[PDB]
Amino acid sequence: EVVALKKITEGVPSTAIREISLLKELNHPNIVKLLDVIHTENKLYLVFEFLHQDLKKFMDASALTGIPLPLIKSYLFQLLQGLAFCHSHRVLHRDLKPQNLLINTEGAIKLADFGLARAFGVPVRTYTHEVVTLWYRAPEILLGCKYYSTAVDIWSLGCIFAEMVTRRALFPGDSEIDQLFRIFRTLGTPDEVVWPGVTSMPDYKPSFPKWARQDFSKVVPPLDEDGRSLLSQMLHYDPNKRISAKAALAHPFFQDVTKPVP
Amino acid sequence: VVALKKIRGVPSTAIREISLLKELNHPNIVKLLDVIHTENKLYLVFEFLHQDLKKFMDASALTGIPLPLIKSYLFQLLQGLAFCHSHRVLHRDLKPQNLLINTEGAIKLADFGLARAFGVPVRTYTHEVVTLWYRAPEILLGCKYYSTAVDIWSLGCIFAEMVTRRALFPGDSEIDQLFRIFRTLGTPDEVVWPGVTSMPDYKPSFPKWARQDFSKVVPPLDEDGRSLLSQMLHYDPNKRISAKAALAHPFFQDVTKPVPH
Amino acid sequence: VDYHEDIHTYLREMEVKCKPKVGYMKKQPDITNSMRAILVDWLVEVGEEYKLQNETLHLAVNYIDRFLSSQENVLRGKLQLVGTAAMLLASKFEEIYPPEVAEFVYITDDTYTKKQVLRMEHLVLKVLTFDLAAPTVNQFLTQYFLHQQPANCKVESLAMFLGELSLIDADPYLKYLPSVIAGAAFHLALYTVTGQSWPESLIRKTGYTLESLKPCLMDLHQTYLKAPQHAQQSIREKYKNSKYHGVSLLNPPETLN
Amino acid sequence: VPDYHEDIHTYLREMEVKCKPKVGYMKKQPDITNSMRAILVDWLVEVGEEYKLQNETLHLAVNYIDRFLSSQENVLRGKLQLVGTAAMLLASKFEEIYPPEVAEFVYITDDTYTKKQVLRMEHLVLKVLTFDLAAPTVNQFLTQYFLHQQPANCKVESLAMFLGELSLIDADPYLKYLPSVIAGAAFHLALYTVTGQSWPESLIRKTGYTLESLKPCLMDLHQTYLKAPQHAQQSIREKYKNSKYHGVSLLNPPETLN
Repeated sequence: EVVALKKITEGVPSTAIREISLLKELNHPNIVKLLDVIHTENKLYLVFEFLHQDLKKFMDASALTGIPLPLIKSYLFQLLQGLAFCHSHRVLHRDLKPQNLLINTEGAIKLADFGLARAFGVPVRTYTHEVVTLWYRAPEILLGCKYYSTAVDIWSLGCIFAEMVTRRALFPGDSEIDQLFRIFRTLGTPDEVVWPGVTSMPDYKPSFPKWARQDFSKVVPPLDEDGRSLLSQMLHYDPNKRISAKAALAHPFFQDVTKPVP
Repeated sequence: VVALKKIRGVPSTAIREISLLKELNHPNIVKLLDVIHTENKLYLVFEFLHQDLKKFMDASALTGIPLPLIKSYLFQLLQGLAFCHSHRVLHRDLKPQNLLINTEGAIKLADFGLARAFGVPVRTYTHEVVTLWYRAPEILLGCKYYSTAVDIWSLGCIFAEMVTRRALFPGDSEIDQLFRIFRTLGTPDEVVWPGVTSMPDYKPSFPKWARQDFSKVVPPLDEDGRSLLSQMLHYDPNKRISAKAALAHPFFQDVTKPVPH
Repeated sequence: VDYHEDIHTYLREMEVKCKPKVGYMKKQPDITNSMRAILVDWLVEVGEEYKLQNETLHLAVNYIDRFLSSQENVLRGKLQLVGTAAMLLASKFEEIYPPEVAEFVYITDDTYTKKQVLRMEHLVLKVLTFDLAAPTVNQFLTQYFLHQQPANCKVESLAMFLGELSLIDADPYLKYLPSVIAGAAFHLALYTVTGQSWPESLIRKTGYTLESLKPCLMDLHQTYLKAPQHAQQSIREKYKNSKYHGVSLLNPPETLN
Repeated sequence: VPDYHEDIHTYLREMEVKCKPKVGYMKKQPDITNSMRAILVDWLVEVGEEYKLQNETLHLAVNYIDRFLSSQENVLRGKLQLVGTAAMLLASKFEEIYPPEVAEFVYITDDTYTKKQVLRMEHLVLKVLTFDLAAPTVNQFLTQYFLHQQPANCKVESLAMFLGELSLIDADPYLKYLPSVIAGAAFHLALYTVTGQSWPESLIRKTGYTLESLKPCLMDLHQTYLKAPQHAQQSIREKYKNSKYHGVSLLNPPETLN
């Protein structure tokens, strides 16, 4: 009986059309369940399974101790499984952030809020610019590139991984140009060697400052060699070399994963 | 937003529950937010409430529900009931599993499935309705007429059950239920209840029990609390206290709104 | 007696909301008051066959009137299916053991199938929006009776008889509230059996004088005088029985003053 | 290549078998015809061109129209354009960055329909399709097959898209064939016309379709291509004259396949 209920001059909005049609094809333990759709002339309801709390409220209630490392490993393993299932079913999510990730009491975590999702092609065309919440937005989008696809979702998960470990947002920018500079200060200013084609993209400029790359032992003190290795592969500048959700599942970091209860 | 939600010709229980609940707008009655009807499914959308009184009582088995909170809950329940009876509605299935509580200190009547509108005066309605433990003697003795009094009886059972943390009258069958009531309140006769000897399922054979002092039945209650309970468990349903008059009992002179755990 | 007064106040509030428009039939292009009279007459016969309560019949007629006030074009071939569903809904609301759906088919002589009755049920519930707890003439009568102590059974049955006669004739009874027809019906019953008038206690309760009841009392006196000649006769048949004290056999009074 | 292309193809091949109308549904539709449908789709092509909409958006709208007319009974001829307008509005909302306003879909129908009538038809189409709007198209399969051209040939891509577009017009016979099969036949026929080549071996392993299994559909498409200058509906031939499409609709079709 206990469920979560979404209650929706241009008729049915495009966000709802996309949310329902995509979410009803996705059946996976780590994707929130759409139980039912209630459709009349006057009103339209989405009935979702009830989940205890979002990851943002859990991180805030855990802020003194942080989330134990084993539970961070469990949550990232599950989120990569759900994301891999999305990308296997031609779905980009495009708004991964802690408020859209829901947890139960038994130790599970699930992707939710598919309102800004869309079905992608093989190969991809140009899609809507300036997607994803600023703090979790990948450099491809900031720099205004013709094409983006699955990689933008892996960027967002990398920002969320670091945020679970440090207990603060990794790149908390105030504007597009402030977000870019905060990214460049931690990972270094990109160039043609590490990211071929970067100086050709529409919103790049040669006047950008050149910061050296920082050791990840300073960006993420609590993590071991394997965790730093995975985070740096999820935050690769070139979206062609950024690790996939599927390949990330097989990383040495997950070779001792358990399922602890929050 | 989080909701309680029910799915499923269209059943008599749903016709009664929707038609009656949508007239009952009161802070101590579960809010029916919306009803969506299709040529396939019928949806009842209710406000979300934390947990039922039965689950709170068990989770409170260590300390028992404290008295200030018991007084608050009974006060609010009687306000909701008073409102029901005043818009000609009988609940007819009051039990701890159908009373829902929030974190902020509120309690509310829920599950109007077995409910119905009553005329003034009342006809014979459904032969036996309330769950055995909470069922009034007039129903067990099989009287033609029952009314508002059956809801006050059920509530009187819930009052004692909060205070002692166990069912007052937990009987197996209809004749076992009476014998458990008769043990505590004494065997009724023509004096206390003008009628009993007439009524269809009464027998002269019925065994005798002397009345038990409420000092033992519900020990931790003060004089005022014991007075209110005997006025809610009175045998004759014409003389049993109403929800309205119960609100004016001196037990409630010092009522407040405590927050649960 | 402390709920009897609050319930009468509440019922008086809701009888103005659970209302159809008087001039609905002239807009309903394929139906007349004449056809309505024949359908309400038929449901009485149904009531008797399945020993249904009088309240059930009063509720069904309320649902039918409100449904024709709302829906634009009802074909006369559908008018009996509307009636079958209205009575099914009322039986589910009001009866302890409502007759089965198969039973409500059996009485149409397989005019309409099961599918069609469940389909018409749904349409009615959507139009009315589950607002099925309507005040009736019956509910108001039942309240007035408590002011004759001890009860006069002959007055009660004759008041119910006259209230049930009001259900047949849309013209004129649609332009009177249930509480008013109950007042007119009780005073008419009381005067024919005992010679007594609308009592002081029910004037204090309702705030209705006998002047206020006059328009309705004079329409109901005429229906009662010429009920012997009416095309519909199921109600008179009903109330000849000893269950209702044979009150339809009583001669009406010639004058009221 | 990305480690989910294989998975996406397998998943589309599974789902194309499900979003399915019946061959000759039009015979159980008494007031409308294949010819009235041919006129409707040729008009949607023009609407596509006027508002600069994606080819994917046209392919989805046609999918929505055939599934709707397969389910609802007695769609009258004065409503057939309103079904079409509602299908293109929904496909626009699903697939486009900047969908045209409701006011634009009223304006192209020159006020035959009110705004309230277009929103009621949108509600009705969504109810009949149960929000299953993410349907596989010929376009989606062609786009995947085009990657097996090395190097990339945009003249072949343009003829392939043109032939797939021609197949939307004619319910008889293209309702008989799955989108994956129509894409296969279109790609081979474009390859053979422009380049002299055939359905490649890399696509025989990927799809499991031999040249022999494509032959029924390929013989129907060859006749559509030969006969296209004489067809009553001409909006697709005019669209693919443009230099954007390398003027492929002006190319001489091959007189034989073998």
